[PDB]
Amino acid sequence: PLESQYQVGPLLGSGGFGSVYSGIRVSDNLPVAIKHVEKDRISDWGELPNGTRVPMEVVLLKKVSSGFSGVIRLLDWFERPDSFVLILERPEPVQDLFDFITERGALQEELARSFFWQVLEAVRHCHNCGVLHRDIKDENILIDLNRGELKLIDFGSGALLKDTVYTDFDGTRVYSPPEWIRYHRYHGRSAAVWSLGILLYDMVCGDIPFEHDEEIIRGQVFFRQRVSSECQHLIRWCLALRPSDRPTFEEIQNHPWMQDVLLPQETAEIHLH
Ligand SMILES: Nc1cc(-c2ccc(Cl)c(Cl)c2)[nH]n1
Repeated sequence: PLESQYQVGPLLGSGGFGSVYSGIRVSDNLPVAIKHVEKDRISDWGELPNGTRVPMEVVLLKKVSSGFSGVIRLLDWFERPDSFVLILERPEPVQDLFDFITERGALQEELARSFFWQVLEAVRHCHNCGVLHRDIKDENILIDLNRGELKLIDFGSGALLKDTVYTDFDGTRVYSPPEWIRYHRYHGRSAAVWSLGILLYDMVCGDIPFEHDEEIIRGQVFFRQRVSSECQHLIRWCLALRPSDRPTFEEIQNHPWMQDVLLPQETAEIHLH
């Protein structure tokens, strides 16, 4: 069973998502993260290609967990009487982007460009797999410090991607779009672009732009740090009040600020090593 298959290490973190432990797969010593989610705390349920009742998080992770290293991979899952247990890949050494920005302050634009580009590629992978993350933020991004590779985590607030309106949201409010705040309605892709604007501002300024609902609704972006005109333009574009005024992923990646991105290994060599 699960208890013999894995060696439990220390608790890495806990919160709205549940409890995550460091671990080692006993067969090949592979580093893993063991996430526990109480059944009574799971509101969104779904079903696998076969039809088993599992948390939506398990459905979404299976849909995105293949080849590409931009999303944390689900290695296995187990059902207990009162909880679900998820075995996830664990990079080592690792640091989440929130901790990284807290320690190092506002990121140099070359570093933010590399990081932002990788988040965009990861989000595009999710969308191509029919998955909407809904909680893109610094806390949900892991940095593989040796490889300079970023990984999206916590699909616990996610949903299957659709072209119709979403009327439910349980992600982070300060990353949520004005249409959600005002009307309790949003479309997946344009809401994801808004959160990407919040994230980019956070990378280059060292803090999020808006705290209150009134600020989100006004959508007036003030720069507290020195940020290039091209970067400011891209941020203000992702943060357009009207969802239809926001750039598509293609338009973000073709933006003049996004040109000449460093490869992840070059990024680790210059900024992380
Ligand atoms: N899909 C996921 C992935 C994680 C996760 C959180 C924290 C760590 Cl240190 C790791 Cl390795 C993974 N939580 N939920």
